Amino acid sequence: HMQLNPESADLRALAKHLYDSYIKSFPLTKAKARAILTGKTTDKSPFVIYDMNSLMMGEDKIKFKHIQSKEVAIRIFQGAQFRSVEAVQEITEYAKSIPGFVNLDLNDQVTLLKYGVHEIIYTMLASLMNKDGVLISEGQGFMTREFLKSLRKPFGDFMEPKFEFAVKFNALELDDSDLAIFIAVIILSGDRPGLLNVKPIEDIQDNLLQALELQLKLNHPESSQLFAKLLQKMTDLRQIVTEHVQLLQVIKKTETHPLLQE
Amino acid sequence: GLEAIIRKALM
Ligand SMILES: O=C(NCc1ccccc1)c1cc(Cl)c(Cl)c(C(=O)Nc2ccccc2)c1
Repeated sequence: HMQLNPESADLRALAKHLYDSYIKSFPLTKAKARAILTGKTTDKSPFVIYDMNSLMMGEDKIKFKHIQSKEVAIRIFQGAQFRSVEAVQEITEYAKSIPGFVNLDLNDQVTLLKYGVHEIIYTMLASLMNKDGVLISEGQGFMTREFLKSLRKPFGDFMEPKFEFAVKFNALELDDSDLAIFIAVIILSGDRPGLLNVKPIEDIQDNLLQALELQLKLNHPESSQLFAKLLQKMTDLRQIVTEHVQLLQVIKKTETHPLLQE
Repeated sequence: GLEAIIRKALM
């Protein structure tokens, strides 16, 4: 049976430390995202882009964090790629707070993040999504799934696999406490190619996996095998990163950010 | 490009 012992309370404090660090590193949390999407907040209501006219109005009235193609589909995709750059910085800052992580060979630290950030971005996009669309511009905007889908090939299909993932992932009803540990388990994957010292990465992952399992048992009385289900999702995420990477080939060879410039 | 961002973000 489960007991509240020194080992369990260490795993609870590890879970609490990752939660705290998660709140620090990602401004817009799932709790906040959900309050916006369900109209259960006093915060300013996001501008809905649902067609070409509301996008035109939206570009003006949703002031973005950077900024020029005549083509709407390309300008949307660009904003997405810029926000993904920002997301890498946030996820790296989070990685530094995982006990043992900054103690790994810097080269191994770079490899874990290099392969992980795309899996963590799709995880965190789900937090921002419902069946109708995705919160953008840290929640100033909402862009509908069908408006994204109406964009000319090959841009019309860029977000569809994220929405597919998100419909099934959000049905698990994870909260920010669950996701903080989930995201830390993904970063510490000992099977990324080109790692020097695997064993020290698996030792931290083993501790994170124990913490995740305890988190999901305490937090989710309704699904006794959520732990198993959540590991099956890490298996999925690989595939959607595969589809994303092969689509970034088509785009780059078929069509034409300030921190890359410096 | 990614490595570069991660590396400076790490230091
Ligand atoms: O700001 C955008 N695009 C520019 C634009 C939007 C409207 C009109 C004209 C330009 C944009 C678009 C889309 Cl589909 C998305 Cl998913 C995103 C994003 O927040 N992506 C995102 C969010 C959190 C973590 C990782 C990644 C950002």
